[PDB]
Amino acid sequence: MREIVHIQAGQCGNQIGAKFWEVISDEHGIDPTGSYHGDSDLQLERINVYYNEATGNKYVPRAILVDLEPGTMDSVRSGPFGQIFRPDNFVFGQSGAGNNWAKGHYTEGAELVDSVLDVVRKESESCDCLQGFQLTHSLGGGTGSGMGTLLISKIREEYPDRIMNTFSVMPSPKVSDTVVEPYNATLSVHQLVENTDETYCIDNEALYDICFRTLKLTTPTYGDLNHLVSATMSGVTTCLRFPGQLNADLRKLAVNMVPFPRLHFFMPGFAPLTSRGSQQYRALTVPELTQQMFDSKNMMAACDPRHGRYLTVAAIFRGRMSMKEVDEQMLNVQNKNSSYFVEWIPNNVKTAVCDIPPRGLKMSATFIGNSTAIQELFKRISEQFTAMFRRKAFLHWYTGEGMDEMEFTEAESNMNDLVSEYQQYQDAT
Amino acid sequence: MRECISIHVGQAGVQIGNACWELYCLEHGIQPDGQMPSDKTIGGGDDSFNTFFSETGAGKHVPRAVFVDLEPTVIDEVRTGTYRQLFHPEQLITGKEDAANNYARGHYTIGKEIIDLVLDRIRKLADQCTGLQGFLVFHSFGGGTGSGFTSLLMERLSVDYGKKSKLEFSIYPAPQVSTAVVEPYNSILTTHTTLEHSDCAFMVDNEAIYDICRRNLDIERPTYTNLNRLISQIVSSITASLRFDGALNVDLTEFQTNLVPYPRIHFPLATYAPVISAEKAYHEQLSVAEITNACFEPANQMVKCDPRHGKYMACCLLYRGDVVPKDVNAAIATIKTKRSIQFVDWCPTGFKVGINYQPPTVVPGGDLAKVQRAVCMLSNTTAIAEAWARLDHKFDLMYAKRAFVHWYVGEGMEEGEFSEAREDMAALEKDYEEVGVDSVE
Amino acid sequence: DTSEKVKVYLRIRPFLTSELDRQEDQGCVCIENTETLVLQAPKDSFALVGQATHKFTFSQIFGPEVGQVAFFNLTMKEMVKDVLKGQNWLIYTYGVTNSGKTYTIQGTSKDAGILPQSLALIFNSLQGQLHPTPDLKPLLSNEVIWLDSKQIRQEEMKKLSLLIGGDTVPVSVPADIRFSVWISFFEIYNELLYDLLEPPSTLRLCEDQNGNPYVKDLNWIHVRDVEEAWKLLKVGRKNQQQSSRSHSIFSIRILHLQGEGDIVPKISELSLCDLAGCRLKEAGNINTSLHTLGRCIAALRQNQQNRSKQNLIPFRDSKLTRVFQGFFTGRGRSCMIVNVNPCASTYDETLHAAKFSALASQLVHAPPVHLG
Ligand SMILES: CC(=O)O[C@H]1C(=O)[C@@]2(C)[C@H]([C@H](OC(=O)c3ccccc3)[C@]3(O)C[C@H](OC(=O)[C@H](O)[C@@H](NC(=O)c4ccccc4)c4ccccc4)C(C)=C1C3(C)C)[C@]1(OC(C)=O)CO[C@@H]1C[C@@H]2O
Ligand SMILES: Nc1nc2c(ncn2[C@@H]2O[C@H](COP(=O)(O)OP(=O)(O)OP(=O)(O)O)[C@@H](O)[C@H]2O)c(=O)[nH]1
Ligand SMILES: Nc1nc2c(ncn2[C@@H]2O[C@H](COP(=O)(O)OP(=O)(O)O)[C@@H](O)[C@H]2O)c(=O)[nH]1
Ligand SMILES: [Mg+2]
Repeated sequence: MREIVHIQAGQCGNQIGAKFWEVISDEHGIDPTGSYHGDSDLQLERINVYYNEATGNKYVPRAILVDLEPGTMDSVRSGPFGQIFRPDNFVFGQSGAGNNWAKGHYTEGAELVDSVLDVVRKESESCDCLQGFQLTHSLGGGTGSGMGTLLISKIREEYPDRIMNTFSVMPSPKVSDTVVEPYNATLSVHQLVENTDETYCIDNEALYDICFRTLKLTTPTYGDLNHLVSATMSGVTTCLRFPGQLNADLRKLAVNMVPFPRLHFFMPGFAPLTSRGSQQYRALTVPELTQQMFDSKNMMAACDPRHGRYLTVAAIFRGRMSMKEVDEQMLNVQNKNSSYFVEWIPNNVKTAVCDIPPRGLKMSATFIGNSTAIQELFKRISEQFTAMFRRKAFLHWYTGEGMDEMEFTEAESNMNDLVSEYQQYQDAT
Repeated sequence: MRECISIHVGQAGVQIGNACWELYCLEHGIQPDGQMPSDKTIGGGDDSFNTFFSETGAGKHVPRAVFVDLEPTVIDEVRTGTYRQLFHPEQLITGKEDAANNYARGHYTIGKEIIDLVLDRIRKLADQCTGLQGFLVFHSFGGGTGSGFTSLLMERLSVDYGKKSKLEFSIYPAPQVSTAVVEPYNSILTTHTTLEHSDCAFMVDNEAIYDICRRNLDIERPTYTNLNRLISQIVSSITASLRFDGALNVDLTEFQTNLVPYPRIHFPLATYAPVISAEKAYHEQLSVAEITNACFEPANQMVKCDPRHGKYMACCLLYRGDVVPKDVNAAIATIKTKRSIQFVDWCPTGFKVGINYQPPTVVPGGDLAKVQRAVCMLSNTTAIAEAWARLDHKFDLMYAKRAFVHWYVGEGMEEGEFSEAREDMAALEKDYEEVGVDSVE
Repeated sequence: DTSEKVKVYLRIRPFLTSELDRQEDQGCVCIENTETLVLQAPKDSFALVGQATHKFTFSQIFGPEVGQVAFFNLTMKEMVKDVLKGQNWLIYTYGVTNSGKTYTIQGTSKDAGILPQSLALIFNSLQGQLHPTPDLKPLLSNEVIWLDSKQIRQEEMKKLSLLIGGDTVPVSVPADIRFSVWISFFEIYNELLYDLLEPPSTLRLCEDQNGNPYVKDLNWIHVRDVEEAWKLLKVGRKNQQQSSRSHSIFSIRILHLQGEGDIVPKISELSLCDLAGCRLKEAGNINTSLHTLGRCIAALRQNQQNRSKQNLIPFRDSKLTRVFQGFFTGRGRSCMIVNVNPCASTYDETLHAAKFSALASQLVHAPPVHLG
């Protein structure tokens, strides 16, 4: 068995977690009360991946809520799926960081991290064979950055073998409502580079773009963005739970995606996506999904991949399909767009196929990209960061928390080195 | 008695095993329950042949097979599919974690503590034979268990038994189509196993079988359930002589003797002539001459290579059904007449012929037309060198920059081993080029 | 520098009587000259490539005739001088089972290895020109901590607790510089830094003002003379042929502290890193670190004046290369001590060790092979 321990921190993390658990309980046909009222037996074949068995024929997800401060606890606990979670996992403090990385890491977070570590240890001790951890948080904020990185570091120290998977929301370059995003984001990236196995860069700008242009929504809200991210995050781990012609898991993706230890920042994507009113006009074929994935406007990372080269990509398809058609389409993508792929990899594409589609679809598929163009987002943050740090705009809100100024400089340098590393592989060689 | 232990390793191995055992059960009239209605119908004979089935007291016929995946998703289908009650409960799933397309994990770290169970089960199966043996190991290069655990298992088997024929049926990487980006590493790292331990290895390539299905069978959108059926037809045709009567029965020993001129050249190609769709079954006689000529067509080969670019060092024809020696001899003479088929000057005879009276069967829901006669050709040629050269190039394009190397180094594989593996491959290629040379007087 | 690369030095261990008793001598290790080691296969007729001869370049090679002190007097004493002269130097060590690295570096008290002799030379040289008590700690190569009375007493208590609970270089400045010599000893194990001078009963990294990484909260111990340093080191050794399973780093920092109490004087650092040569986990980590290290050294050898291209030195991929980032960058320099053994049973490992650690490695093949 291959169990996953799901962790989430911050307002963004908790809301994405709520939507994700809604989607998963829909997939396995689990009632909000925790009972099962599905149809196909395959739902219970691998329900242990996410859920523990409670005595009354009941299922309880392995969710750990990190700093569910009362403002978000009241939302989650009173929501539609508030009662599914076991209350012992509702770990939280009072007087949160307030968009201050130092408070989230050193001052306030160090007081609460012990409880979360104890809960994580108790949950992990119950697994037959743990596969890895899955974290959901947001950079540029408060507790989600500081405590998120603190928990990543301590858990990875405790469980070095197991896969540390992170789904993080980057700060958008333009659409921002927080002044001190650059400092928190820079420190979080510095902590993230050395302490995770794979991190998925999500940006709100790209999700808004997809909602406005692809789905033709006029009034998108955070619910829809969480819907898209949940769809992706379910698509990634679909092969662990259901059979298929060609199986895959987290470790298999990690091996076939991370050519060097520090190059583990990815661009997620999902297909198909289209408004309801037009769904009757387009038939679902593997060519259509393949066309929609590699379209630069479907990427959730807010970065055009054509500005660089794909180090490596992976397609995880779901639904009944022929392997010849899939292989032909991926080979066609490699051959036609050969200018946008790294030359010194003979084959840049990983393929996985699951034979159980989503509930309401014949076919679906999930894309994970890894390209040097991602370096762009780091550069933008770095620019904004220096534009403040040279003036010492808000250092007194940080240095007062027992943070020497030097901790900033190191982080900045680390980010620059990361950018330089990606820039090594943009040139043909 | 004559028995063969089928071992399957990895997902490709297990699916090929499913298709193969479906074909065997259909051939011997054995139900999915293991009961055999023909036993009470005939009341005699060994039609529940010991070559693939052990008979118990209750009349149930249990397959002689063991197989591993290190990923319970694939074998649990067998444990729940229609044949769950056929196989013995000893289908060794041990996949608390997968190898994850990593040779080092399969061979050194994860594969340990499972090889003992597999060797124990194979010992228990082998103790039940009062007669001939020979292992048929199925796997896929480029994967996990199929690359590392297969090497471990071969290494242990060559010591425990040693003087037993070990036939290998391995999925090779295609020139273009690939489902992984670390495939060349895992493929190259098994060359030592395939050289030192295997007694005869049959390579197949998915792109070639796709071409055959699209062209001959008229299947626009094939999937693995058809490629496995074709490979099962091959394997059934190879082992036909051990079970059914025939004018010329070729055993495994005489089979290997006439096909492997030297110890290090045990890599024959395979092909099957009457592929033929259902609708095309009419408008063609399918005489012995036609299928014999069709076997030599480069477009019908199961490995993406061109025999015209090399010389034929050995060839073995295995016929099934309504075949008479007169037509076989005439067809062989016609083949020898043609100048497109080049034989090395040091093999004047060139042909081994085996004929069997049991015609092939058609799987229900299949796509092969019922035919009166059929032929499977195996041929040891030098053109197979091409199939290695491309792969070696791909390996170099990664290894020059040490891409993905650390994923192995952290698993206990010393780095220098990579170089050693490639060197072995290099030596193999040179050997083939040193047997296509015409003799000098 | 003049494309110094590494300037690797080689020690070849002599045979032991018990080894010759088992016919271990089959001509595995030899030398064409003092610069190029020659490694050949033993005549392994057992178990039912006749020589496979490989050549390995070294700055100097030292056969079995050369003892530990003979090794030190010819190569490393200069480097000690070079450190006290005002440079920063880092001596790596590598070898395999029976190679003699743990005797080459540490050895006994009489035929002292490079480490005790470095202690002896440095501390004997600075007698009469040292501060009697601790006054100034070498935290960094470009920063120090001045100690008040209570801090000095506490450091003395630390030194005495570690000591109790179980000859000259060109530098000669009496009455001008009250040298402050401090030592440290830790180990990198599973990418975790453990302070080792702490007596028998995890450290962090961070950068200095110039971006040079250093280790945080390292138990630097002031020392007076040779024997104090040797005893502190010996006690710290217990917290770490017999060979390491971790990368054990000893280091010494000398503050050229003028009589006025100059803050941030010239800090001279000599460090020695004993490297570990399919316990699974550590082994993979060891190989992983070594792999990264090899790449870094290869980059450091590829990025010399021979190419005039910097490319990338992947020192960030491991703790070992990150902490020694300053020596890859140019803030310091580094050399290498390789150990081998002529025993047949060691040969493959020995060969691999040379291929990992030689100044340069080449294939000769010994063309007289292919007898059959
Ligand atoms: C009725 C109708 O014509 O609309 C369909 C539908 O298929 C469309 C319009 C759906 C629909 O999605 C959206 O309108 C949407 C809006 C904002 C953000 C994301 C989606 C649909 O909501 C989504 C829903 O999809 C599912 O049921 C999948 O199983 C999906 N389920 C959920 O996301 C889910 C949502 C709430 C509660 C429980 C589950 C899923 C996808 C991936 C992985 C797991 C599950 C379907 C069939 C529809 C509607 C209902 C309109 C689309 O969505 C998905 C993710 O499939 C948008 O385009 C795709 C495909 C279709 O075009
Ligand atoms: N011809 C054929 N090839 C298959 C089949 N199933 C899987 N493969 C091939 O198997 C190769 C990779 O093997 P994997 O998917 O990794 O399975 P594995 O070899 O057991 O390795 P694991 O991932 O550890 O299970 C691919 O190139 C596939 O084409 C099949 O049913 N028929
Ligand atoms: N995608 C998404 N992002 C969100 C949501 N809510 C908040 N955010 C983002 O999260 C950031 C604020 O981080 P926050 O949760 O306050 O950090 P915290 O104070 O530690 O909890 C902002 O930049 C928002 O854009 C949400 O529901 N969905
Ligand atoms: Mg698998």
